[PDB]
Amino acid sequence: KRMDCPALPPGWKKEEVIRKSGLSAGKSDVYYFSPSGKKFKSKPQLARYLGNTVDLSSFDFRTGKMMP
DNA sequence: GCCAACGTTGGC
DNA sequence: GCCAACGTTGGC
Repeated sequence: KRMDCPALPPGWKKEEVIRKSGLSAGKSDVYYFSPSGKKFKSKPQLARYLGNTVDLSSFDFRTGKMMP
């Protein structure tokens, strides 16, 4: 399920997906979805898209919070 | 050719 | 030793 991420612009959602198989089974990946539904796999990728819209320097990609 | 899913490693 | 970040690839 895609959760709302209030630290990002309206419409932004975070999803955490448990790996199901392989040696990394049990681990999890985090994704964000833009208001238009585009998928983001890393903080630099978000940064390049959001630019000056928000400062992501204090942003924890995994938890989706601003942690200073 | 695409991309979801897992593998992989450099930087800490 | 962990994990953020991105590379690889099997299945479609």
